[PDB]
Amino acid sequence: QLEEVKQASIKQIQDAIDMEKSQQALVQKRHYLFDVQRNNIAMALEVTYRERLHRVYR
Amino acid sequence: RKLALKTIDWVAFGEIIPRNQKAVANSLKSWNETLTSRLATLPEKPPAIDWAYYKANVAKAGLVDDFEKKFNALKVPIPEDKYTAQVDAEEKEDVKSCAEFLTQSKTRIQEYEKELEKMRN
Repeated sequence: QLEEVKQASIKQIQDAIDMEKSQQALVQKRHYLFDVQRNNIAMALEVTYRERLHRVYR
Repeated sequence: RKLALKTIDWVAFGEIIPRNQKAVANSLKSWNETLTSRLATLPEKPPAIDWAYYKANVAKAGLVDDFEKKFNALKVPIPEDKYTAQVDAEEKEDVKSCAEFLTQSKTRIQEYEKELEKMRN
């Protein structure tokens, strides 16, 4: 008798945990990729303007 | 100019990505790491030229005057976009990470948690 009731209570929380975390994870990183990506991009456009002033002045 | 205004945290981007791109994130993280460090170094631009000095002190003083009205007019652009399609890919990848997976996850976590209210029996 006792096995199945405790077995279900474990197995359910097992599937519950991953999936609320899986929810959060997909959102957050992916929003966190976006603005990441666009760092990296905009990083260079100023350098090049920046660096250019030095290069042309030389 | 520093890092582009949008800043997401370096572990929140850098652990997690769609299954289609999984190995490419850990490389693109290091590629953006070298770019953000490589751009953070630079004084954006040199000084100007002291012109009345250069015109007095280069005794070829009329070769000088060409290079004034030329350099004072001749202005440099910043480089352009070619990859802000990453922001459209980011809106589509948020529709996927949020809405599509969020509401689908809210019915699947409920499929278990409604079976956990059945496990209370």
